[PDB]
Order: sequence, then C-alpha cells, then structure tokens
Amino acid sequence: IQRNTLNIDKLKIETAQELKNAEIALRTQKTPPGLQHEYAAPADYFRILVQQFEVQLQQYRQQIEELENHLATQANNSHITPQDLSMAMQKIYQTFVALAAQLQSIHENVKVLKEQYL
Amino acid sequence: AQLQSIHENVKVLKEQYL
Amino acid sequence: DTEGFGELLQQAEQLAAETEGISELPHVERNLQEIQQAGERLRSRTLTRTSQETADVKASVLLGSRGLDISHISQRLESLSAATTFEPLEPVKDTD
Amino acid sequence: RTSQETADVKASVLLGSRGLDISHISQRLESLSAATTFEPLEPVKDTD
Amino acid sequence: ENGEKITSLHREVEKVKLDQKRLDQELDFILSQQKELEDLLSPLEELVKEQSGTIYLQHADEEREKTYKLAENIDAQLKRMAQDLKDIIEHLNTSGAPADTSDPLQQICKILNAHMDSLQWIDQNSALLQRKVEEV
Amino acid sequence: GNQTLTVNVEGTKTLPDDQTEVVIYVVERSPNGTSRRVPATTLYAHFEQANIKTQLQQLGVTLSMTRTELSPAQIKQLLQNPPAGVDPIIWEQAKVDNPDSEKLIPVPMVGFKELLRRLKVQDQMTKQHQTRLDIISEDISELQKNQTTSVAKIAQYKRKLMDLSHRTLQVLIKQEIQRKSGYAIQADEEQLRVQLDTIQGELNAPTQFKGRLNELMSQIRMQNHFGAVRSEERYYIDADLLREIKQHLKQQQEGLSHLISIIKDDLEDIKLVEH
Repeated sequence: IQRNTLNIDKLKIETAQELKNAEIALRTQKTPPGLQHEYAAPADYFRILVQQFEVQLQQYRQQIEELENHLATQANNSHITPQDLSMAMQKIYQTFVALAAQLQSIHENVKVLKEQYL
Repeated sequence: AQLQSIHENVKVLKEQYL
Repeated sequence: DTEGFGELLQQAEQLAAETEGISELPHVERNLQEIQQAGERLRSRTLTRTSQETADVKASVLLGSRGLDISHISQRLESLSAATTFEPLEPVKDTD
Repeated sequence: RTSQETADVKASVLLGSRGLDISHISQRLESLSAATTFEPLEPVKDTD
Repeated sequence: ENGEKITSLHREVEKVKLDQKRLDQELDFILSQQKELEDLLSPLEELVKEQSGTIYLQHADEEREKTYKLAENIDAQLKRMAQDLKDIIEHLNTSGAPADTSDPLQQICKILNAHMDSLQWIDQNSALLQRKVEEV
Repeated sequence: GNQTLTVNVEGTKTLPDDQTEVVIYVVERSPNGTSRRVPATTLYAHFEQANIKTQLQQLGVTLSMTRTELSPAQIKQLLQNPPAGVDPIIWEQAKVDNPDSEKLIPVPMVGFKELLRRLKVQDQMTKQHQTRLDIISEDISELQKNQTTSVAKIAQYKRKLMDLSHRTLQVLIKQEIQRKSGYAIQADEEQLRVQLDTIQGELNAPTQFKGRLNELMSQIRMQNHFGAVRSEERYYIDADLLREIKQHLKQQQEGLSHLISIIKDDLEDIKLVEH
C-alpha cells in the first residue's frame, strides 16, 4: 500500500504538469494572432521538453552502462562462495559505519544551526 | 584504552552464551 | 527455531521502497560481486569526506544513541569471517 | 598491551559513553603544563 | 498476552484499511484530472484539424514542420526505449533467481542489495543535507 | 416499562456449559428531550432488589454484576485481607508475583473444580480469540486485494496520461507551426533543431542505446541457455552460523533504519529554517 502511495502522488504531479502543458495550448489558441508573438510559452515548453529528453538520455545511458557492468561480472561469477558472502557483509558493514560517521558529521551541524535560529 | 580492549570482548562472550 | 530470512527480507525491501524516490525504470538485482564492488565504490566516496581515524567512534555516538554497539558487530563479523564452513566443488549435472 | 596508535580514541569511546571528553581534558593539561604560574606567596596567614 | 496482541493487531489492520481508502480517493481524483485534461484537449484537437487545411508557402514552413516533428519522433522513441529497458531489467531480475526462493542464500543476497541501496540513498541525501548546511 | 427508559444490548458472548454472557446498558431520556446513560452501579441497584432479581431469574439469568472500574481505594481495601482459607504468606507473595499491577489482581484457586472452571473459560476464550483472527484474515483479504486493485489502477492511469501527453504534444506542435507560418526560421528554433538533430543522432548511432540494448537481449539468452546447464552447488551452511548471520543482518538493518529516520528528521527540520 505504501508502494501505491508514492506512485499515486508521483502520478498526481505527472498529471498536474500535463494539465499545465495543455493550458499553454488552450492559451495560445485564445490569444489573438496580433499578440501571439508576445506569448513565449510554447518555445519555453519545447525547450523544457528537449531538456527533459537530454536528462532521460543520461539516465538511460547510466542504466545501460550499469547493466554492462552486471553482465560482464555475472558471465564470470561462476558459483557463490561463502567468502564472497563474508566479504560482501564485511564491505557493506564498513560502508555503513563510514556513512553513519558522515551523518554524525552533518546531524550535529543541523543542531548548531537549529539552536542558533529558533 | 586497555579496559575498552577487554570490556568489548566480555560482550562478545555474553551475546554468544545467554 | 524455523523463522528464516524472508521475514527480514520483507523489512529490507521496505527500507529500500521507502527511500526509492520512484524512477521511470526499475532497479537491477545485482549478483554478489557487484554487491562487493558497490560497497567499496561507495566507501571510497565516503572516506574522502570523513577520516577513518574518527569513523567507528562517530558511528558509535550516532547509533549508540539508538542502542547499537558497533565493536560487538565488528568482532562478530571478524569471527564469522574466520569460520571454516562448508567444503566446495559440486559434482556433474543430470546426465552425460 | 595497548598500542598508543589507538589509545586516546579507545579511551574516548569508553569514557565518552559516560559523558567525558578527553580532548578538552588534554588541552587543559597542556595549558596546566605551559602556564607560568606564581613563585613566592602574597600575604596569607596575616597573624604571622 | 494473546488478548492484548489481537487488540493491537486489529488497530494496525484498521489503520491500513484507512490508508488504502485515501489511495482509492486520490486515484479517482487523478482519473477526474485526466478526464478534465481530455475535455480540455479534444476541442483543441478538432479546431487544429480544421487549421491543418492551411497551405505552407515557404521553405521556412517546410523545415519548421520537420523541426517540431523531430521532437514528436524523439518522444515516440524515448517513451518506447523506457519499456525496451524495463523489459531487459525485469527479464534479468526474473532469470538471475534460482527456482527455490525458500533458500537462505537468495534471501541474504537480496537483503544485501536492499542494504546497498539504503546506503546509496544515505550517501546521496547526506550529500544533499550537508549542502543545505553550506547554504544557511 | 417506563417510557423515559431504553434498554440496549452492547454485546453477547457464549460461555461454557450452555450459558451466555450479555452486556447491557440503559439510556434515560429527560422531560426536556436530552438523553444520558444510566450508571452501572445504579442499574445493578435496581437488578439486585429481590422483586427484580426474581424476574431476571424467570428470564433465565444465573448471575448479575457490573463491569466497573475499581479505584485504587477499592483495590487496596480488597488486597488488605487474605481470602477465606488462603495463608497470609501466600496472599502477600501473590502481590509480588503479579506481573501487571494496574490491569491484573490476584484471585485464589480452591479445589480442582475452580481449576476446571478456569480451564473451561480458557477453552472458550481461546475460541473467542480464534473467531477474531478468522475476521483479521478476512480484513487482510480486503487489503491485499484492494492493494492489487490500486496497482491495476496505476498501471491504467499512467498509460492514460501517456495518451493525453502525446495529444498535448501533437496540438502544441501544430499550434507553433501555425503561429510561425510564413515567418523565417528563428534563433530559438534553429537552436531547438540543433539540439533535436543531436538527440536523433545519439538515438541512431550503431554503438549507442539501440545497438547496446539489442546485444544485451542477445547476451542474457546466450548466458541463460548455458546457466540452466550447470549444477547447483548446494552449500550446507550451519543452522547457528545462519542464526548469527541473521542477527548481524538484523542489527545492520535496524541501524540503517535509524540513519533513514535521521536523514528524514533533519531534512524536515532544515525546512523549518528556510521560511
């Protein structure tokens, strides 16, 4: 049900932006042609749409390049050893301790700002 | 620093045995 | 007792699915050598921000405020990584 | 038994769990070993 | 003990029986917004079909239809390539898994993935929170 | 038969040896039109009158009581004396052995006929716990089904937004061609085309996206045709080695849960400084 929550309020933002796009088409048609040159918003929409294509193409590139990591190792990872399991737990735990130590190095700063401002 | 190097080992025995 | 990892996995998938700022695409279920590499590829970004000279102490202040001891979990993970478990080399498949 | 490479750090875990900072106590004990404190005494015990 | 455990569990149940009853209302509110979007678009779609009877008269009209139709082609390729990528990832995740998931090792390796991306979220959001501590 | 009174049944509950527990309350309506409950001790002080109790027994009542709160005064006065034939040492010790001092009170057990009376109530209470777990299974069968109905709604409504987004795009494309019809190509529009030409180049380049995606959909099949032609190395990891691996992964996961608290806690707190 929580995996539904975050999909629903995402789709609510997705749908509210498409209503806001279609209002540009609704406004451009109601604008008289002797003033339609003053309404930049269709060119703002196409510039934003191209910038959204340019962002999606970088995200699609990363997932291809991480799939090309995954298959290059899964072609060689011939079984699973208890020592790969040991070394996975050990590496993740040191990454966890290091990130808890980073979060301490921020969470105390948040309090120094809070006890200055409220 | 010596007692830290023992007091922790006591907890390793304790959560192994109880 | 007979209460296996699937109960803890169901909570692991929750901690992921309540941090996922939902993508347009699904995520990839890595094999264990990309898991080992993702750990170290991330730790090598953490340890340019935090010196290891203070790491375990700062983590114990933060997580000890919630009742976790780190040194016990480390010494468990040292004894678990010393444990001489099962002997490998699986026999030949099905038929030949 | 204990390497000095970890001493002040391990002591700060153990005694910091009980509310002690070792770094302020060391920096006090540094100033208490740098400080040019008094020589002969101003007049206490005035019935002498 | 069972009496207080069951008297807890039915509260937990009725809270989730309210959570879903928010989600059904928010979903069919989105359905209302998508119906309004369509009754806002459909009059524009027909008036723009009438105005598609306009004759182009310069090479600058010809290249201009090609420019904005290139965006229409790219949109219809990217909103495909998302499904072409998704089917690769869901066919990979549903074939990297051995045929018995009651196994401890599959359960541990999937816990270790969810811990690894809990940590990749902790890194990225620590690298956001610390910037707001550099802004204030 | 008083016209200012309404009798209400709040619950009925099966008991052992062919009896039923019935919970009732009375409502009084005043001559100005307001209503109240009638207090339990006041209603019991009607029922315990011999002229009323005889009529309740003629309706088949075996026992009558309140279910009223005991003040600390009433509790302390009850505990102050050992019950008939209980030893004082056992009666004082049973106040220390009492595991919840504000929900629970010590009550004697005398002869096997009291033990059997408890065991029959435990049998009937076990059934009344089961009849609630049966309904909690139907409640969770509403939830997992309606959860799946929400997934089906999302999987339709995202695909309906795709129809409407393509329709907004095809309207705006034609409106912009129509708005600039008869004008020369503009600087905004040559920049837009040079970005779109570059993007269309990246999408058609034989070593970019489509080429890679078609060799990935080759590789996964070549691998999986031979993966199903290995043996399964079925490692016998020990049961208590797996117990401590579960406990390590638990303390690591409850630790991650506190970090994922703190980053959300702090990221909402900082928004209270920015406003």
